[PDB]
Amino acid sequence: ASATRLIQGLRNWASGRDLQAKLQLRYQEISKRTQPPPKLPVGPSHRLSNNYYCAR
Amino acid sequence: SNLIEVFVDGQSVMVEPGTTVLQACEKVGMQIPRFCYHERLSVAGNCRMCLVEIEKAPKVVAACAMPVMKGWNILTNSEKTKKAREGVMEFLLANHPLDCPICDQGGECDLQDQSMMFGSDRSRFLEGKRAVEDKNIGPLVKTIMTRCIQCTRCIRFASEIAGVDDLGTTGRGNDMQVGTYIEKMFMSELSGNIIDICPVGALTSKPYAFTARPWETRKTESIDVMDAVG
Ligand code: SF4
Ligand code: SF4
Ligand code: FES
Repeated sequence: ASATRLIQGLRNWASGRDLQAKLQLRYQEISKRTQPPPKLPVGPSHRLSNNYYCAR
Repeated sequence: SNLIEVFVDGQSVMVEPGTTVLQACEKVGMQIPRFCYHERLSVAGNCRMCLVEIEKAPKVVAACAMPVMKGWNILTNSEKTKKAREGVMEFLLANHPLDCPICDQGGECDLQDQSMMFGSDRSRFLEGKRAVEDKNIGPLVKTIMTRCIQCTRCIRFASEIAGVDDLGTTGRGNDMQVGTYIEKMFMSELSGNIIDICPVGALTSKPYAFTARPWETRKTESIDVMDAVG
């Protein structure tokens, strides 16, 4: 963005694909870094009393 | 005449009388995961890793001291055999510390190889892990007795081939310090052989102690000198 509407209309008239909508230069759509810290699962193991490795 | 039949996993073979299961399994090419057995010492049924299921048996017998009766059928790779090995390996890795980097038998442990090829992978035992105070057995043998699994191999070693009898078991239960009570230097000839008898990283070399690691070094054939025996 940060351009006037005259050259914007020239860009839209040079190719009609709504150039203001999808501009390939993202500003604050980026998800924020330094996220809340993750907790991670353990899958179909770590439940005790059955899981012999001889079985699986 | 001097021949007894076993079906080692259904494979029949003739065995000399008086011998036991493990010698028959090495006769047929099998191994059995073992700790306290050694092929130069006495047989003392302590390790319990050597178990094997025989058919028509409610228990699972140890493959060191059981004599070969006539016409066995030995299941080396049955179900509860592997279950028992997983159980006993999971017992062995409760009181053994996390010294796998700083130990001296990285590639040359036995706990590590047997715990891969026969042991479990998910552990238990959230709290505990006793610690044992080390001794100074001598300035030639570094000694951290916490890595000792009380496998009772150096004792029979000394009491037969050294005859010195300075290493004994002290205590009961979980608390069995194996060593010399009186802090005397265990020093005799063939004392250097004890650091290879020790199947874990508990009795190790003093001048070599933190200088190498077995996978980098290469082996080379050679003949002894300084002695007329070689
Ligand atoms: S010091 Fe080593 S050889 Fe002796 S009982 Fe302990 S683990 Fe076995
Ligand atoms: S003796 Fe084996 S299991 Fe124990 S710390 Fe050393 S390498 Fe690890
Ligand atoms: S060898 Fe049979 S008990 Fe250790």
